[PDB]
Amino acid sequence: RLYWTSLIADVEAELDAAMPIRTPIHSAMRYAVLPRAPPVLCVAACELLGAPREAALPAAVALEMLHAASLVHDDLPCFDAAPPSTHAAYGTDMAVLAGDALFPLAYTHVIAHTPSPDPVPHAVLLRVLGELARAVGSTGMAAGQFLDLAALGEAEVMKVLTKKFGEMAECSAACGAMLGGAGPDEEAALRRYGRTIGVLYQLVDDIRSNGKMNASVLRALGMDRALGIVEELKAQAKMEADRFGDKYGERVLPLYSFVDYA
Amino acid sequence: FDFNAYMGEKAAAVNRALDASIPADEPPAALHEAMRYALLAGGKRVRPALCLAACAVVGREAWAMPAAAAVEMVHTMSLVHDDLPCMDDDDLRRGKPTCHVVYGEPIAVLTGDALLSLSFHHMARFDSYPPDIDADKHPARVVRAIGELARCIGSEGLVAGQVVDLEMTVPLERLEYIHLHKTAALLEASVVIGAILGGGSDEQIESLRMYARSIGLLFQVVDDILDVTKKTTYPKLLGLEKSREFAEKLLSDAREQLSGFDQETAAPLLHLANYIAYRQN
Repeated sequence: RLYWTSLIADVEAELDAAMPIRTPIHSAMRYAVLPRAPPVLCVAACELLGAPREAALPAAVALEMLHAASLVHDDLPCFDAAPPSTHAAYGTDMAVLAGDALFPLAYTHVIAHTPSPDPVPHAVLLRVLGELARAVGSTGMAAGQFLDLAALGEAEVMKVLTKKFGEMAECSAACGAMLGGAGPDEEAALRRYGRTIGVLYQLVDDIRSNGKMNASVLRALGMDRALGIVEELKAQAKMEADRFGDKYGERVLPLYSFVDYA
Repeated sequence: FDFNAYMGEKAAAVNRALDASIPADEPPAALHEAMRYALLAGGKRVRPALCLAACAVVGREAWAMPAAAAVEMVHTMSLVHDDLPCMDDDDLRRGKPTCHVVYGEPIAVLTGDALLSLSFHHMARFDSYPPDIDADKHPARVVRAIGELARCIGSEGLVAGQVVDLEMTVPLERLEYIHLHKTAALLEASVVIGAILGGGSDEQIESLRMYARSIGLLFQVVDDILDVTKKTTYPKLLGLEKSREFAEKLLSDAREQLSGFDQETAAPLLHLANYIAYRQN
């Protein structure tokens, strides 16, 4: 529902006051997280198990910063090479340097809010920091981007979304999870949801495409299937979501249907 | 006590930890190799060394080995990107072709990005840390060690440093500001998160911080001096032995910071700072 809209507006406000103009590159960062669906999944997933949220807002903010950091790096010139750019605005020079400042910005905003004392004892915190780092690490996303540097068509070779667009919401779910006290039984359970809800939004969208950025599915293979993977990811996701009992999980579902369509 | 032997040993320890952190069997293999080609690429291993010695001077060195791996990864990311054509070029140094030479630009891009993460990853992971850790206070330490590490990397640390240089005759205040924030920042991180993972007092932590802040400048002032032997710089602005005078002061500055410690345990931090000064690289 619009609920999502509310969350997004709040995220935007904390971010602005997180990045202040002070000196120096700073001007450049703001024009990278300024100029769906990873962050919000997390707050709401976090709401589950019933945790005061101000506890998950920092995670959402860190998440958008992380998305942007590797965003800048994905439409850098030495990647796709075909058309305003966050890199061609301040120079490919500062562009690099910027995202390199955004990674530690997340982990810093995370440690600052995401109040450690009271709820969210630190071990949980390290787990969260590790999750975000892993999410953008060699294992996921960077591998996803690397895979997606052009070949493209494979039956199961074609699932780079799973690492490029998949393992970004995977943590975003798993992040929410640990924040409010999720059990391991619900650890991969909640995280299984993330992987396959990240693919959904992207996989659906590769019909019309300001976002993040080859190796698309439709071009790659029979649409009937593309259209077919959709239910297969809807159904799977729906299974994992259903695990949950003792609603409200009404909200955890609409995420699956918002995707179809904006 | 023999310092060179000590360095040789810690360098090896750090190296082994580093090899251990990156399995070359996992699938984005070129990327993992690229990370290894970068990280494992020799080097003296000084930043990990400060972190470590900072832990024993204030606790024992295996407590802070994950962070010593982390800053050496953080630092590696600070070199994989520096070698890119978009920035500094200078494709080949040591005797190694730079990382963008072997794997191209974009792999070099993702290799720094994987490391940065890996460093924060490896530091947060409790799987990384030994068992003889005071389990209680130590988790809360790792949070602030990460956040001290994080504070010195971003917009308040190195990047500010990497950028002001990229601005392009230059005044002093701004010269020392660049150095204080492209080299001195990373060293502050190392010895503080080392002191933190040692469990040291704030007095101990801060004194070690301005310790590193001075040997930070000291590091790169010498680099601006050794250049003459065999870009706006320090001997240009002040005079040559006006820069050997300045250097001589910054050392002595850092030394009386270890006044509060016992030369016993700090002998590595001392021999370290001396090495940074009279190095003939």
